[PDB]
Amino acid sequence: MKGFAMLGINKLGWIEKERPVAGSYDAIVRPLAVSPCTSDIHTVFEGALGDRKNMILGHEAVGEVVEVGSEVKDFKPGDRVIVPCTTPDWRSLEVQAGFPQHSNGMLAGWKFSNFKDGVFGEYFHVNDADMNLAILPKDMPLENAVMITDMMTTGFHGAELADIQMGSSVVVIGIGAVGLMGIAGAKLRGAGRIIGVGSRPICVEAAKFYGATDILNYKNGHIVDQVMKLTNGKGVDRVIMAGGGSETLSQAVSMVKPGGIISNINYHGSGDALLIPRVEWGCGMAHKTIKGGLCPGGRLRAEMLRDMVVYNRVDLSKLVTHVYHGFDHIEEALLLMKDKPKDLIKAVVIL
Amino acid sequence: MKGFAMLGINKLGWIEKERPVAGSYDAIVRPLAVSPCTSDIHTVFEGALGDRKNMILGHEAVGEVVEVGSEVKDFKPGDRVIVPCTTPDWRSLEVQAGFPQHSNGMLAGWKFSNFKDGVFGEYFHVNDADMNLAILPKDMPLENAVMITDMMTTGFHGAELADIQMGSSVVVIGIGAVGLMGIAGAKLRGAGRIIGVGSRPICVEAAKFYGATDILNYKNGHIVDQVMKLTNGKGVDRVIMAGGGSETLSQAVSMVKPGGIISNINYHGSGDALLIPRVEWGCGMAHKTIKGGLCPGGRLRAEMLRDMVVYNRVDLSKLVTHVYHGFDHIEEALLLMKDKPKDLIKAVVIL
Amino acid sequence: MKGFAMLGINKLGWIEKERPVAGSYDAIVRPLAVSPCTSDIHTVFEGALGDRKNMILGHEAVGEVVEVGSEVKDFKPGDRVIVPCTTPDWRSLEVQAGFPQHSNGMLAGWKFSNFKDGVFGEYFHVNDADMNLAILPKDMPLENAVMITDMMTTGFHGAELADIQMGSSVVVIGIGAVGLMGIAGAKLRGAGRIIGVGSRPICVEAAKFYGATDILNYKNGHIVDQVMKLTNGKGVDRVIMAGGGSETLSQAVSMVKPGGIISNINYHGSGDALLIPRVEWGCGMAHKTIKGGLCPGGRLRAEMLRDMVVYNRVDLSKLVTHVYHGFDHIEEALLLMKDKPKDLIKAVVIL
Amino acid sequence: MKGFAMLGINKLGWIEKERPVAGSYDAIVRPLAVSPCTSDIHTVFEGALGDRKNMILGHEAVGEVVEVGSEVKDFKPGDRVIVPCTTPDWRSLEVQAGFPQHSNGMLAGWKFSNFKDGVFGEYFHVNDADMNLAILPKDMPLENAVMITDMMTTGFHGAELADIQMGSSVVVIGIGAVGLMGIAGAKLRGAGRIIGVGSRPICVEAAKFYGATDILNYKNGHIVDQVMKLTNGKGVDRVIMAGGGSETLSQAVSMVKPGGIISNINYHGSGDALLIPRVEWGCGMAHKTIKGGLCPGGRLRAEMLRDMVVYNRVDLSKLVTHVYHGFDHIEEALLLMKDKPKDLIKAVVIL
Ligand SMILES: [Zn+2]
Ligand SMILES: [Zn+2]
Ligand SMILES: [Zn+2]
Ligand SMILES: [Zn+2]
Repeated sequence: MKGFAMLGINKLGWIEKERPVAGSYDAIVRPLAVSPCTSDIHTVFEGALGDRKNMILGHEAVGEVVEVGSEVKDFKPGDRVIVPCTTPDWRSLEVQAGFPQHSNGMLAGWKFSNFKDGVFGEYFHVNDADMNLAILPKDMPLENAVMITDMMTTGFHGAELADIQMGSSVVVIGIGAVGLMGIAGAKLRGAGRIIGVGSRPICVEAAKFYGATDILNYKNGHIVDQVMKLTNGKGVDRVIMAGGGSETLSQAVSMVKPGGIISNINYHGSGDALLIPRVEWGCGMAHKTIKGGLCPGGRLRAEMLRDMVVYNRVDLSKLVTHVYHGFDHIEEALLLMKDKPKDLIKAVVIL
Repeated sequence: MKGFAMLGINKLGWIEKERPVAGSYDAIVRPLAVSPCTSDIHTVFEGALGDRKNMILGHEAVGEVVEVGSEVKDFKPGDRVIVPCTTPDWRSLEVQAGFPQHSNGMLAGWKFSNFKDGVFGEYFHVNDADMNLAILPKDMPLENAVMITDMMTTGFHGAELADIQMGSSVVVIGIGAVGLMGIAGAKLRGAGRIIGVGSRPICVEAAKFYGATDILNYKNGHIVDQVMKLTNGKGVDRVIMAGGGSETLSQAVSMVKPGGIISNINYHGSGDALLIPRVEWGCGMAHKTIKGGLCPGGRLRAEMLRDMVVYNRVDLSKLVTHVYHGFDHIEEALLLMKDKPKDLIKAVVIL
Repeated sequence: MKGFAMLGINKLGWIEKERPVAGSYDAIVRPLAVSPCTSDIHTVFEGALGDRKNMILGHEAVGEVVEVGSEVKDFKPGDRVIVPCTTPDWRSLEVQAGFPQHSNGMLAGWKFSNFKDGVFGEYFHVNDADMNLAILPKDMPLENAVMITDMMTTGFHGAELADIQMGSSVVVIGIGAVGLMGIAGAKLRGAGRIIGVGSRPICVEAAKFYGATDILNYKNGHIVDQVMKLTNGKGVDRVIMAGGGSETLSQAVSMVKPGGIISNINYHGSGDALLIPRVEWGCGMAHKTIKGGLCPGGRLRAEMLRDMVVYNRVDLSKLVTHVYHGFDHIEEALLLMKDKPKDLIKAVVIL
Repeated sequence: MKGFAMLGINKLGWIEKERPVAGSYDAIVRPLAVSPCTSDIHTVFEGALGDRKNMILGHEAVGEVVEVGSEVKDFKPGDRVIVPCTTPDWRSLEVQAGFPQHSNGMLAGWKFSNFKDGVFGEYFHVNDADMNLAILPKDMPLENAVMITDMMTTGFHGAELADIQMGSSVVVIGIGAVGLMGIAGAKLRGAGRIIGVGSRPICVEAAKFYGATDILNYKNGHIVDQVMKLTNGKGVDRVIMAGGGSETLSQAVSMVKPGGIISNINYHGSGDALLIPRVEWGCGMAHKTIKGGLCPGGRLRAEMLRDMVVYNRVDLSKLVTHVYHGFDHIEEALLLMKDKPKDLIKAVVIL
């Protein structure tokens, strides 16, 4: 089979690989729709995942089951499925401790284009079909469903880790796809005021559509000062770090109130470390909790988010700015995420 | 001054009383708009909290500060305020334990028409003004603001105790004002499917307006069976008990899944046993947690809920089906809550 | 093979059943030491979970692995292991929801002598060995290790569900083995005052040994009245329901403070008699949370508990008052639990 | 009156200063026993205090009430009391938000020698006596009681913030007084293995007395490596940072397992900021939660910890290595905390 892989650091291209085979509990799936992610860019041009050879990229996809192992019981060839980017090995001690995302290792739950060929191929492998797949609703637009696989679950997890209270004020730093879902998730957790930080026009409009009551640009001064002016020197209850460099941590700590919570859902791929401003962090005693984690995956997570979409709790269509038709457009779409044109949020390739 | 009070069990009437005076940290407020509650009915006609003599009723109001003690710093005569129904004594060990609703005693945080003269008077007393009042926004309709003082805070608390997860299925038993806010709150906590139980046309319409995806009527069969039918025998993740008799506890336990949560915000009492069905409760080992608590109050809660309204997180105008004017309408409006006509949700009397 | 089973309600006796067969991921284990439980009694003589036929009893055992399936990697023949009484199917949505105890059904995580042949046989079956077994320390007495399988995990779970705070006062209703572990558990969570309820001398000295600061005997007045006198009418922060009839729920509600938590780990007999007292429960608004659940199981739990014992965090030897040898004595031991002598806590049968 | 104050950065000495007077809700207390703290050192020599002039030092004390305001009801002249180092203003929004430690400002709950004259004076002031004092048991040694004021509440808070589970492995970095209580607290939260990091012989013995199952010294290799060796490459569930510099944060992140929790109770008074290692932190998605907070204060906290001591849950005497008699020894005891002789843990001055 043919697949769009990473020939090597800073190098991409199509390669020829043998079709993956399913174990007794797995499934081989063919993509119906896929979407490039900021991670595919990190992994290649930033070596976020060290070096890799002939590895098929991509981890956001909806598709059709074409083959299932003999022990698979809830899925059969022909089924249309939503594939969460995170597909944990459910039989590990990390799962027993309540952290499937790190089953068998840190971030190990995230297999596609991590240490397992991704979805940008004619076919791809899904471990434990019954535990990691969800049926795609009959009338659901492919472009929308693809947003569930990573954008929705990650953004929403940002709001969950933030332990938002009804009426809490929230600042979302970064208004790209993930940050936009962080805003929507924050609203669906009862957030009162929601301040989105970003400037890309199409993103600013989407941020407001999802719930942002205020928008701040870095170009108008220090974000912390801006936030303080909007909150009359009180600061905000919660901060969700969805984009930017390591400097956003320092900003989150400075604008968040003592006893507040900072939730990171941004994948930091550059630099040796992130810095916590001592004074603003109350010298480590201001109860400004710092959290951060990979989006939950698996069947239950996918079905629950899917149902939120079916019940119109969120309109995912506003995330899709570009739609291509044809496997041949994968390279074009991915390169779109690399150059980051100003009118882009997410791109979906419909085979 | 005059005040509409509970002369005794099953006895109402206007009485003459001495105008309360403000202590160093208190405020005397004159009502601008009030609303009768089912709690007033339970307390009077059912004596759900013991006997009372000459106690002015009502605990839902918006008003004008007419006097403050010498130590009050954030409120002054002339300010328009939202008065939360729960006004705790913030200097108590229960507060240090994290339960303001019970400062100095069970339910003692809720004073108005409990053990303190209520708001159905020319003037009423508010303890610790700086900690228990919130400013009324200039453009906010008085009827809507009154819904914050109890309905919104209680309904949302029901959704808070329920510890709802993104996509959780929820059943709200009782779709009166409290249940309606329970529904709205459930949606604002990320609920996917929301099943409302009730039949009054006006309430059914409001339930769907707030987020109900399904409506069930007792006349179509046992509620538990219906819920099992809608869910293909799987039950629901959460249940919020907002209205109905004590038997709804049994229904909640029977329809909720193991590991699920039942949240009570229904002021029980009456004269019917609160029974937990043993088999359905897993003999006490099915992790079906049961919670239930008086709504949070105080300035912070009022300001946070108020801000949600300002940011259009919820439209409270749908709760008000009747608006009257003048003190000489408090009685009629209260009797309306007793007769419970099919066309009533909440009534507000604007003075 | 031979096995002591429940022929049917009120009927017990040795029978010749089929020998369990190990699937690719299971293990066949031969018991080295077992212990009868009150649960066996409820199940047989009370049909608390439903009638059964020729079901081998017992769910508390330590044993030797004699056979493992072809896919088992961490255990092999010859290994001595601690078998937790709760062995969940780890590949289920309940597990994905965070409740292994109810994998594939309410209480379905607890298989042995629930709907699967128990440990009172020449050999027994353990589903998914790699996920449900733990190595037995070389120097750990068999009698002590058997206490980890259910008594320790259940008692500690009551303490966990109780959400005890540093200094919290706690009442443990019932000082049988489960309550004793509830007491030890409470101390190990930071409890200050710990009031144990019971009268058997042997249990009384064990309770104090585990941390009880006060012991209440029924013959000195009703338990609620005693606790209220000991606490000057203030009640206690937490209540763990370990033993007794269904009236203990009401007693727990009556002595727990507003905002308190009731933790049930008592497998309840029959009826529904789980009545909640309206007034003491603040009409459902006193924030008196009621929790209750089946003990956690699986490999991780058994290893974590095992390590607590190895590090002397709790001395399990005080739970064993009777030790017998040989399969023959399984019947004698079990009947001992039915008669509930005053000198018994737990009995262990070493094969 | 006389008081041992800070005459200026890196300057100490006795001074004459006005004796405080009690507000209507305050009390004036005369010290019975006091103890110098590492904070007194940072404040005077590290200037993390933002510098001050003629400020009386000390915040750890037990004493006698000699005067109360007209509105004080639960404490009267002659009462012996435990004074928590943290004495918040209980009437504030931060308290309503659940964070007394920061009422009216970040760390504002800590008043003594922060922005209010400390306890090293003939008399000192306590705001809101009824909410901020606890009665000192008649038979409790003054030296032990003083350890409750900060060491115990802080160390225990580290264990509380760590949200420890029964059997969790815990590493405590720093075995000075605070870390010693972090170890005791961890044990009292059900920790299995507890690894203490320190080298001072007197502290190492104390560490083992309170529950340390292992002791690691920096002089034997990278602490993370040493921990991995003990844990066979799996790391630990929890880490409590109780001593050392900002490098402990990096070590904490590296040794804790994904999904683990890092609890900081160490006052960081040097450096521009603390650094989080990007890779070890899973690029911000390893669910390695970071917490850090000032110890709780107030009457409830003090009574609850006090009762734990009364019920022998922890023996505080092992923290007191030096005992002096006489006000004139405060300077000597304080300098002891500066020079840090090897046989020191905590010094108490009994007036
Ligand atoms: Zn992605
Ligand atoms: Zn009301
Ligand atoms: Zn048992
Ligand atoms: Zn100190």
